[PDB]
Amino acid sequence: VGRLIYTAGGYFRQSLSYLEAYNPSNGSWLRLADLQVPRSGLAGCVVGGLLYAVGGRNNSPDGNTDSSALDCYNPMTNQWSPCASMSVPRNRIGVGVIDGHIYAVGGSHGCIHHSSVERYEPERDEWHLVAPMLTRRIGVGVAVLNRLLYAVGGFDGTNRLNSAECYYPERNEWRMITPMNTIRSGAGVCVLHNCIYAAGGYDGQDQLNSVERYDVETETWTFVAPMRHHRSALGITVHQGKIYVLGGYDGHTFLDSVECYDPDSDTWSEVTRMTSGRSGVGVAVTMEPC
Ligand SMILES: O=C(O)C[C@H](c1ccc2c(c1)OCCO2)c1ccc2ccc(OCC(=O)NC3CCCCCC3)cc2c1
Repeated sequence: VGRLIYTAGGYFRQSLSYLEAYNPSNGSWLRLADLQVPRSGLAGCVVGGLLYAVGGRNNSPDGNTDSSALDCYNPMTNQWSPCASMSVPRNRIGVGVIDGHIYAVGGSHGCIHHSSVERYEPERDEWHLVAPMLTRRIGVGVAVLNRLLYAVGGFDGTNRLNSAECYYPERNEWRMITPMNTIRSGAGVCVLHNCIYAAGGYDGQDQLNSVERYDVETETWTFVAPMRHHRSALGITVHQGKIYVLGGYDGHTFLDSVECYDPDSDTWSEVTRMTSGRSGVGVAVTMEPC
């Protein structure tokens, strides 16, 4: 009990410093301590009850700087602290957590599209590089299932991608998995039960509302119910057995809508609205603040 969905950063006209937290139990939203540096295209994750904001870019009227930052937020103090920075800036990054360690995957730095991957150790406040992916990927979706790390879709600098790959930590090795049915850049990617879900994204032409899921046992991607809204660069997380998607860009608007997927009924329902429309947010779940 007492866990909240946190949304950090994002983009609307410019990159944003907002930290806001939604309580699915009573519908409430809390505005919390701003990020020190506004960022979009960042990823959020949680280790040991601390919320981490990783990478992104600060888009401002007076410049656009890609971020190597790792900042950590303590709900007990409502304060952000700087952690050790990554080896390179990573805009439109994907992250995943295995066994208390944060993996930062891919992302862009200027015109460079990274294949490189690095691993953070909270107990040592240190980053170290691991094996790079087989494909350069920005706007990549990353999730962890059964202590394996998945990198799904993205953009390699020339083509948007339906391909996907799996990292095996004990061999420090990446291998291709079955590609998705759909090209998706900027999808929301998460894990629910034994499947990796890829929701929305941009296929090169239109923002998508389709959702597909990868069953690790069958190695197949299957479509599930589509979302109510087309969305790319959306926030995504899982909480009490349901997927929550937040925000994104639908082609026309920066969405404020939050939708919830129930796998048992295979339905999406609109559950709340963010305080303002935005895309490119980092999302993660941890205990209530204060
Ligand atoms: O396919 C690609 O080249 C990359 C892909 C993308 C680029 C251009 C697009 C697009 C999607 O579909 C909307 C119209 O053209 C992408 C993927 C992930 C992102 C994550 C965060 C993120 O954070 C800043 C952000 O939200 N930017 C927003 C305005 C500019 C468009 C990008 C989105 C809205 C941005 C991401 C962008």
